[PDB]
Amino acid sequence: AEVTIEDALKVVLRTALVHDGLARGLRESTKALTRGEALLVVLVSSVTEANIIKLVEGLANDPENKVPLIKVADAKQLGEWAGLGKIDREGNARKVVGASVVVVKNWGAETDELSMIMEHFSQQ
Amino acid sequence: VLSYYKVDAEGKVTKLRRECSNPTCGAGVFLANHKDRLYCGKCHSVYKVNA
Amino acid sequence: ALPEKVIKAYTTVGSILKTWTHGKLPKLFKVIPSLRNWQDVIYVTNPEEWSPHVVYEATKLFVSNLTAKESQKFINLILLERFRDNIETSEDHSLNYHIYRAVKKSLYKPSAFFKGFLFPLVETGCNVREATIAGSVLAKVSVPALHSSAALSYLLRLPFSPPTTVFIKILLDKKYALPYQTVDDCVYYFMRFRILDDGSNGEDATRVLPVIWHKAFLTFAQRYKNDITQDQRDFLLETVRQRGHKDIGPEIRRELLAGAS
Repeated sequence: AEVTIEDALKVVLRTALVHDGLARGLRESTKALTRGEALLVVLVSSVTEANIIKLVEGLANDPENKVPLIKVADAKQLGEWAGLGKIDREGNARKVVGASVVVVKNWGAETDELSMIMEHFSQQ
Repeated sequence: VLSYYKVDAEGKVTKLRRECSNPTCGAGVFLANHKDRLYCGKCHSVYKVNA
Repeated sequence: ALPEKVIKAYTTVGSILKTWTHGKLPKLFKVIPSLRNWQDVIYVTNPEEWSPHVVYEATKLFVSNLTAKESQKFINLILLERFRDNIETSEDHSLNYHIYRAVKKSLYKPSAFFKGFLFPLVETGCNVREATIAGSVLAKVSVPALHSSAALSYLLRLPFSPPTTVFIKILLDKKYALPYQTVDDCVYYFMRFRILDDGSNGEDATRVLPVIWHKAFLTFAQRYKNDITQDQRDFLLETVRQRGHKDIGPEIRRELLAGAS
């Protein structure tokens, strides 16, 4: 945690929140998942119903391009990795409630944090 | 409120109660339950068929 | 691209649109905003002579389908002029109820609203009636933090007027924990209204200040007493002790003494 990894998704969800491409839901994450122009699409697979698990296994791992795997679970902290907070650290007093699994189109951030856990860690 | 993504395995999304064909938009969702009167979502190419 | 079509069928349609009762504006009207050249197509249908139902279904169609750059041109060319004409031509100079709709139906994405309506309005020809009506417009609809702080700072980069002070008060009614640069824009705004030595700051601090400044600065003193630094507290108290209200002034002083950290 005190090293230069894991903190891309913390900030790429700020630089990619600028372009408002966060297709977040059951049916309507497929909006940005009808094409592979999304790049770093986080996912979880553990609540109920066993459906979007099977959807993520096929939209993430189709035989064509766009094949990452960034499984990381526990979506109720993924709001904390998202940008719900307008923190100003001691100022927040705000909507603390959840901001769950994203589909990241239009990155906004450029090779500094992203190549750490995507390129250096996931794809060889 | 949907649990209708029983999908084909490994891994692509090809859907029973087949989808729509139109360049106007994505057209990657179902065309499902109809009863003496149809309603094909979006604005692709009408589709006045029987149920 | 700079071509078009032959018809010239929207004169026949637009003649029908002047007598339109209610419902859904027709299918030939539903295909205008899809074009790149929607601007010249809609001007055939005589937009200045509509009924408010055509205004509702139309504005609902145009705002929710054009891009923010295109809705910027739509609001900037038409709805601003239709707004000021609805103020000026009406003999009560007030808003109709049926002009009490589609407009803040259109506000739920405030980016094209601010680029189209608010930013030309408060910088050109803003007055007390547009601050009362539009002041009632800003508070009732959803707005995130970035548009409120950015448009608020754009209000703070203006000279003094009570109509601007109304919009400043409305944005201070939302009570958001602002980023510190917006806070410093508020402090650096309200500091310059006291009478300084040296020279002149410049003429806006020596004029009389209405009750709306004490109400907005009162609201900032209420909510934002625990988020400003101590030097900002002392400087705003220095502003209060020179330019305070007879009734609101000592209450602003008491709320600034009530703050901490």
